[PDB]
Amino acid sequence: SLWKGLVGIGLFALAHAAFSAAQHRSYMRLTEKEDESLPIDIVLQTLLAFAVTCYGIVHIAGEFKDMDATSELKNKTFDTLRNHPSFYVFNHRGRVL
Amino acid sequence: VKLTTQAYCKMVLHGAKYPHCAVNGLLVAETLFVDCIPLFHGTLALAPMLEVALTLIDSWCKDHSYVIAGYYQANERVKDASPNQVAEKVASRIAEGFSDTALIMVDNTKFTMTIHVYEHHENRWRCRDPHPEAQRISASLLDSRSYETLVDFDNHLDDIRNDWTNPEINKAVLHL
Repeated sequence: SLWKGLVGIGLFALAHAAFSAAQHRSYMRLTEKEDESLPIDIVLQTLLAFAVTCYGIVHIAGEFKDMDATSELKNKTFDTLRNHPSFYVFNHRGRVL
Repeated sequence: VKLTTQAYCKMVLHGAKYPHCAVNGLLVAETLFVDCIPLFHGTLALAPMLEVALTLIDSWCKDHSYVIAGYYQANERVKDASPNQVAEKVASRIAEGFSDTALIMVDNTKFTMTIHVYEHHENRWRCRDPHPEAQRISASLLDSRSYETLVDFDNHLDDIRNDWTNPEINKAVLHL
């Protein structure tokens, strides 16, 4: 179940990016520049977090299945089919034991 | 008119592995009965599988110079011992080619330490009278919890890789 760890790592890194960017914004409003864009590093970090997280969530999302009924009948025999549990009766050899 | 230890062994084994369903099997001689076969369990009022089993066992037993000479049924309900039509038909068909084959039905109301042999002899499969170490063998192997690797014919029709002769049990009882 490594894909779970992968997703948690993506999330942690993304949160780190958000924190870094908030404090950078504070720097901006403090130095009254309000002209410049974000440093590249934050951008790359968040984007890779996003991509990795999607690649992992696709895996852990589940698993597809055929829509042809007889696929799940390939392995089956009368012994299962015949029992009819709501019509059971016990007056048979086993009661000896 | 002899009872072979391994015959009774396989017979009651099959009777025990499917203990709530009616079963039939088949004894093969070369009267001495020499080997039991468990073939079927379930409904048993249905020809085709029966017909092909008889045919195949003929084709195979010729190779070793054996003939069948013997049937046995065991109903699902304990308190019943009566030669239902089917077994009568199959034994009249076997005695058309042997004219000495005998029918068996296990009492099954004792099922511990049983036989009810009939015989046609121009009569409608009338009864007879009782005619050991094999009993001990049966008890031991039964409590050995080994019936779970005993293959019948009905299993062979699902997974071809089995072996309805199951010589493993044969050699096993030989070691005893």
